[PDB]
Amino acid sequence: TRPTVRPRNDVAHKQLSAFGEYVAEILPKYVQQVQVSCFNELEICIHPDGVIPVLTFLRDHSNAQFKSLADLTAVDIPTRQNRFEIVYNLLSLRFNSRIRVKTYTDELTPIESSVPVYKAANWYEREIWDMFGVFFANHPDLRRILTDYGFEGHPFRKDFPLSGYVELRYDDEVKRVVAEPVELAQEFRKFDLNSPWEAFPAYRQPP
Amino acid sequence: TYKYVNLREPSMDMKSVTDRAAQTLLWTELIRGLGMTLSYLFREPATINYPFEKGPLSPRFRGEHALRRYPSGEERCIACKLCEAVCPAQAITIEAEPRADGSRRTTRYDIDMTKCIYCGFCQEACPVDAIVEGPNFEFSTETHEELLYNKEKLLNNGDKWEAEIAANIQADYLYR
Amino acid sequence: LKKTTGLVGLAVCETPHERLKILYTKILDVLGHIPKNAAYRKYTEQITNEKLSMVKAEPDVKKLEERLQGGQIEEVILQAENELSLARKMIQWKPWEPLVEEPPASQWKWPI
Amino acid sequence: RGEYVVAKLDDLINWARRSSLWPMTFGLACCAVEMMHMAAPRYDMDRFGVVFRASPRQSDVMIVAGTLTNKMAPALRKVYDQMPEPRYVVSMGSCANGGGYYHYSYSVVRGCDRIVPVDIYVPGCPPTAEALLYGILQLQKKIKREKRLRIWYRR
Amino acid sequence: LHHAVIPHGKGGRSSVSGIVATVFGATGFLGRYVVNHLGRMGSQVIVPHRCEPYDTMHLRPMGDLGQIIFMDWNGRDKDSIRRAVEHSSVVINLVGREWETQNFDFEDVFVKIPQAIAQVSKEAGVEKFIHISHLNADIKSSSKYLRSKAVGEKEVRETFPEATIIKPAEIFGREDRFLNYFANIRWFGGVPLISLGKKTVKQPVYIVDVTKGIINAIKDPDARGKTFAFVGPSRYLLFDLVQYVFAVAHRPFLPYPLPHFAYRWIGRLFEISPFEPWTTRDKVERIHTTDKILPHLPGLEDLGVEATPLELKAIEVLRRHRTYRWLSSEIEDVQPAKTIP
Amino acid sequence: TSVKPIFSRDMNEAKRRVRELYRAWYREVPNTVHLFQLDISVKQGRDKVREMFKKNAHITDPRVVDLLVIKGKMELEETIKVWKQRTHVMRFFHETEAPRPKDFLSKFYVGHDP
Amino acid sequence: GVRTSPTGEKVTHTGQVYDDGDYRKVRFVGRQKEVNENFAIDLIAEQPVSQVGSRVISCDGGGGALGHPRVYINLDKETKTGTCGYCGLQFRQQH
Amino acid sequence: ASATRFIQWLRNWASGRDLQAKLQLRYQEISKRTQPPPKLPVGPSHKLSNNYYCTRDGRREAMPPSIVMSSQKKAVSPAPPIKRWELSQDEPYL
Ligand SMILES: CCCCCCCCCCCCCCCCCC(=O)OC[C@H](COP(=O)([O-])OCC[N+](C)(C)C)OC(=O)CCCCCCCCCCCCCCCCC
Ligand SMILES: CCCCCCCCCCCCCCCCCC(=O)OC[C@H](COP(=O)(O)OCCN)OC(=O)CCCCCCCCCCCCCCCCC
Ligand SMILES: NC(=O)C1=CN([C@@H]2O[C@H](COP(=O)(O)OP(=O)(O)OC[C@H]3O[C@@H](n4cnc5c(N)ncnc54)[C@H](OP(=O)(O)O)[C@@H]3O)[C@@H](O)[C@H]2O)C=CC1
Ligand code: SF4
Ligand code: SF4
Ligand code: SF4
Ligand SMILES: [Zn+2]
Repeated sequence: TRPTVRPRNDVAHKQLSAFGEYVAEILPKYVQQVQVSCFNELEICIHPDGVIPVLTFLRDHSNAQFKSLADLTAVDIPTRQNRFEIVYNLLSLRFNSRIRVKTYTDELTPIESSVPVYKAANWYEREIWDMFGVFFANHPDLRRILTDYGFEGHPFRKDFPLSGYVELRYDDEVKRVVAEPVELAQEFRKFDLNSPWEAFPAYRQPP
Repeated sequence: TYKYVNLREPSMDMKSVTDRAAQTLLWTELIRGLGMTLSYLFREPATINYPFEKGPLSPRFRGEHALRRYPSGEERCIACKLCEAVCPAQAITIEAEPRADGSRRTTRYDIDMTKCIYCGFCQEACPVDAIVEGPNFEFSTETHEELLYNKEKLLNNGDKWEAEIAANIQADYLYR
Repeated sequence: LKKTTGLVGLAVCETPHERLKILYTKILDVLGHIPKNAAYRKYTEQITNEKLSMVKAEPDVKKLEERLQGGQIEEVILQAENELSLARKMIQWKPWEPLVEEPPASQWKWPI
Repeated sequence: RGEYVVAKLDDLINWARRSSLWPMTFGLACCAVEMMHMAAPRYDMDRFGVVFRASPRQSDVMIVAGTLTNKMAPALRKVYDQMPEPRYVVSMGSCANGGGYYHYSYSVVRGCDRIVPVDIYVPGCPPTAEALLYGILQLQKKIKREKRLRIWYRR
Repeated sequence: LHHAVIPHGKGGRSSVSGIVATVFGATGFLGRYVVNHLGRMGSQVIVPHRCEPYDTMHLRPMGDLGQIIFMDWNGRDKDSIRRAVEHSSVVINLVGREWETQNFDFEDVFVKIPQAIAQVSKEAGVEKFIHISHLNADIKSSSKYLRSKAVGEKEVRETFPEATIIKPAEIFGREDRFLNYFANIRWFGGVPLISLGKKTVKQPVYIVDVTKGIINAIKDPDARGKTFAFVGPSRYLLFDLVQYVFAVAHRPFLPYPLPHFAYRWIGRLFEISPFEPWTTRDKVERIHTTDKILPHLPGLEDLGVEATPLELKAIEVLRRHRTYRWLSSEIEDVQPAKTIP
Repeated sequence: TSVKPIFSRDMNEAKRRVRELYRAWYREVPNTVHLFQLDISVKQGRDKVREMFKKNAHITDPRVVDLLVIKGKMELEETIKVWKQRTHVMRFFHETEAPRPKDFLSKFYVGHDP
Repeated sequence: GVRTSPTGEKVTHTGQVYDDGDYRKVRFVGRQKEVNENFAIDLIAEQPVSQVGSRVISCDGGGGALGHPRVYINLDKETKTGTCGYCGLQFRQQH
Repeated sequence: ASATRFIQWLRNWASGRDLQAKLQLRYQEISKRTQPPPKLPVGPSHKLSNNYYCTRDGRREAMPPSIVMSSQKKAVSPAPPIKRWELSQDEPYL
């Protein structure tokens, strides 16, 4: 028990690994990878076709009972041909456990809406559509939720600029708020922070 | 452990039933609520007499910024740009060059007070106690441009407020 | 008999033992149409039979609830209904089949 | 003397307007919490004659208390236009002053003074309740300096 | 060019247009559009004002930080003029009043004041000078407003020979005293027109056209020393124009002829107001003056501005004059007035 | 080259969705002008709608067309339910933006942008 | 010290001053140019050189942990004084 | 604190509480606004020996996730079923 180091909980790591292969055995048609991190979080990586079967099984199966959808988000990784990773974080009150289910998609491929499984997913999918442009099929009411009316683009994409492309002001001549190309009195100052020396050998990639 | 906030069964003895009938008809629990506001009427109010009286503050208060000096009068800032690097708002802008005597000193030191979030990271980062957030919070202005501080304004703030700032730093520097 | 389950909208069940026997027996029947070697069938039959054993051998509701470790007996009935609904859905999905498709080369590599 | 009369009449209307400032019940984000603390007993803005009223038709001041986003900008301009005159705008906090922590966001207006004219800028993130009160008293002293009738007389 | 006035950016709010302009009369109808257009492109604007600072607040959003600078000035004080112009590259004079007051008469505002601004500007090295005159300015005019426009126009050219002088017809726009003037007559029942508006022809010009013409004059080296006439694209009989105004506003139109002498007496009645008179004798005269035809002067087309027809913009001005019943009627619901060919 | 469709299985099916959207926008313009009390005419509004459809005339990918139609439907819904305000409707007309001439010389005089 | 240009505009301790014909000086008309009058380059020069008896001296700026990081200054050259790079105090080794 | 006796009685009666024992206005029970200086303790890594950083470096013990299954016997649950909560013995019913 070194005072400044986070302790290891090996019992949880074993328990989550066992359940990890339990899910892989039952849904082999969809599960592509199962992993448990060093802080005991289980992630299930699935083919996108299995969003409804996998989520339904985790919610309904008597040995899972993941009744609460804590969070549903997306991550943009431009270097992948399927740049968007969709992440479901689920909570099981019966077994006091959490699980993460991950799938993928690209700009033109729809993902099945999981509202039929979790009613919570309604607004989360609208946010993903709004901020990333991922289309969810059979969504009851898919439209922007966070961005301005008529806003063009998907801001949370890595290649969308931080300050966007247009800004607003009030114009006295037309007596209304107008949108115009963005000019900054002070350009945002890009900082190059990364040290040129490797920090974590444990994560080194092969050359 | 848990407790129930609202899981109780009213008793049905004639006295309890009448007690509730009197409550319903004579408004006894509404009259009771009037008693509470009446008691407050006769309590001394909590209002202070601003601006003749001021709300209490502590030495750690984060207010208007100021650039400080050494006892000799030389500037403490040596243009290291740590405050500029850490500023979460990118509110600080700095340029520097060798001074005519060779010293490492700034030629620009701006704080956009409309960008700043008054977080105090800059004074944590400063290695020489040059940039501080002083105790002044009464410096609202009539124009936006008046809140774009340059080095002259910030140095004047330090000269204006140094008597208080030094005492505030004296009280708290042993927690830092 | 319970006056309340404590969970809003969950009505108290008058005959929980018989209701559980109906549901578990229905769950087992539905699993019969799943392939024998499908892991969903083998695991769900195993855990479904354990609950059916415990319902048969325990007549007291409170003592049965302690054995099942599923909360109120009405919570356990709801879970049985949920499992039955999943078993029917599994028949159309057939997730015991081999993986539909491998991901691209570095789909899950992190950090990039 | 005409000048003496309009000078005294300016004092009366200036006194009446600053003594009876009704902000619109308008708050946007964190800064509205400190605005709530100005109404709370310690500062009791009501004791200066400062009373919140929901309707813009019955408001004299707009305290922009928080971030103004692009989606919100047309609404803020709308309720400002719907205030009868004379009307004043107090910009509260870095977000309203110039964008603050979100200055570089694609969805934020870099200062509410791009949308409405601003009489007083209250700095801070958030300004303390006392700092906002200092800003309101500063607005009062600005109104006290107005010379509408004096200028009208010399037109 | 001094390095601080070399244009930079892409012509937006935060750009540098290189124009440093002192705009006199920026707090009026025309000034708010001129200051808006200068601030749009990142010009430095000095707004010397006589009015209460409250009445300049609408100007403040028009420029990036530091780009609108307000100064106090007095039309009789030449030092106050000098301080407002000695850093500028162009001076724009929009000072004017449609009525005389106890303190300033038409001679003061249209001769003495414009001449002083031009004289001080010349002494200060100001390079460009734009002066707004009037299309119908004439020394032989029954309107003292137009007579003074003629005198001051000659004085400006003599004091500042390189000045650009702009002579617009009546200007229509949201805050005008033209379309709004006719629309407000409804409060007195019928509309009195001298000779039933059949003996007058007007050629009104859109406010934004005048503004764009002023802005292009600053940037055009050929505009120096010239005199322009800013006129709209079509001429109308006064009766037709006023009938069209009431049609767009969906107000009942009852025109009756009023003799010239009776209208003057009415004008004198409204002049007794110590505030802004609703109408004056001089206003009646100008509204009934036919708009001159000056083919020898360059126009808006010579500055790259295509004049906006009144038919496209009347509703923008006159919608607020309708009742609830007619607020939502569209632009195509009213037929254009007969345009003189 | 085998991909999951969004709606249309081919460009022939996609073009049908485009035409239906064009009809919906064409019918709505008279309502938009009246409800929002715009000072443009129905002809200007319909010309603008035509301009927006024309800029995407070169698409040959059915999935891209399907996404353009989905966004077109969303934009139409925002307009019909008056979620958009007048400022949002008028943003299509860029009324406050000055022309940027496209000839080489005009760009050359004003700056370094190509 | 704080000089004035021929136009009368004060020159700052950074040497800034608008040249004649710079329109930007209009921003000061009717107002003022904020200039700090205490020039640190002048103030530090007023400090006396400290004589020490050792080849190396340390400076922390004074006030312990309220000064600057502690540095050590070499005093082997007699052609000049050692100067603290943080605060500008000068030191000399005597004989 | 400065209320007269009768006024204290009146507001005590109206509210049904003894309001003088727990006044909401602070008087002299609060700390002095000037305090003696602190002398704060140091941490467990403040040592001159037996203190090599490589033996107390939490970041360098973090590891990439364990791959349980990749695409390159009794049923289990993610954890044991949660134990039922017990009623409070402090005050089970409000
Ligand atoms: C219970 C009832 C309570 C009633 C309270 C009554 C208020 C008592 C205090 C009166 C103070 C004097 C009035 C001044 C306020 C005028 C409003 C104002 O600020 O205008 C600024 C204006 C400023 O105008 P300006 O010319 O400087 O500029 C405005 C134009 N632009 C926008 C271009 C800049 O002042 C005036 O126009 C005239 C001021 C005259 C002051 C004398 C008022 C005479 C009253 C007669 C009016 C005629 C109608 C009759 C009404 C009934 C008469 C009683
Ligand atoms: C000899 C034979 C004699 C025969 C005649 C005998 C007649 C006397 C006996 C009859 C009963 C006497 C009381 C009648 C008074 C009216 C009672 C009443 O109406 O109260 C009931 C009312 C409803 O209460 P609620 O619980 O919401 O609903 C009941 C269930 N449905 O509750 C309410 O009204 C709630 C009111 C809410 C608003 C209250 C706000 C003010 C409260 C403070 C007022 C204090 C009263 C001061 C009166 C001043 C008078 C000048
Ligand atoms: N139809 C039209 O509008 C036409 C207008 N013009 C000319 O265009 C110019 C401006 O038009 P417009 O803007 O409509 O006129 P406005 O009356 O709308 O604005 C007049 C401006 O002049 C200022 N001003 C007036 N008198 C004085 C004075 N005595 N001392 C100082 N400043 C004064 C006013 O300032 P304050 O606000 O302080 O009074 C105001 O800013 C005028 O010269 C006008 O004659 C030419 C042809 C047609
Ligand atoms: S207080 Fe925070 S936001 Fe403000 S200048 Fe310092 S580091 Fe930047
Ligand atoms: S951190 Fe301190 S010494 Fe470094 S640049 Fe900022 S103010 Fe100057
Ligand atoms: S200025 Fe600061 S406190 Fe105010 S709304 Fe913005 S982030 Fe919140
Ligand atoms: Zn030192």
